[PDB]
Amino acid sequence: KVFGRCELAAAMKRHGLDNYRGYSLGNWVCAAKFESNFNTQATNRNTDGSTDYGILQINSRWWCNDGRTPGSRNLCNIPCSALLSSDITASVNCAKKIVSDGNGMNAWVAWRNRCKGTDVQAWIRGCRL
Ligand SMILES: [Cl-]
Ligand SMILES: [Cl-]
Ligand SMILES: [Cl-]
Ligand SMILES: [Cl-]
Ligand SMILES: [Cl-]
Ligand SMILES: [Cl-]
Ligand SMILES: [Cl-]
Ligand code: NA
Repeated sequence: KVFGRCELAAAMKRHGLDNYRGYSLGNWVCAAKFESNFNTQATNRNTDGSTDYGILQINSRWWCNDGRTPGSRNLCNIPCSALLSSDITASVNCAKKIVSDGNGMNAWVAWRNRCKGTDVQAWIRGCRL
């Protein structure tokens, strides 16, 4: 599924991400935009052989099981394929564990490089939330 901006903002708020660990909804929408372009089916292989999955590009090195990331963990206790669903519940639940892990949203390098410090409220501007 390819979400629209306000459609995703609404779904993220529906699943309790708005202001989770103090990160406003615009931070989450901006991270999704630059990680996946709002596409739930996005996959991208890393140089080290891990893969990032879904709307928030969650990495198999730590967070989900894809059966092909030797030495990796599965701290969200989910198959990485669950992170590609039209329903974002699994991605949200796992993202809540990642952003609690100690470095907040810096875990998402695209958030650190493209969203952090910016006018992230623009991402929810106009949305009926
Ligand atoms: Cl957009
Ligand atoms: Cl915001
Ligand atoms: Cl594996
Ligand atoms: Cl594990
Ligand atoms: Cl699995
Ligand atoms: Cl959803
Ligand atoms: Cl923080
Ligand atoms: Na893994």
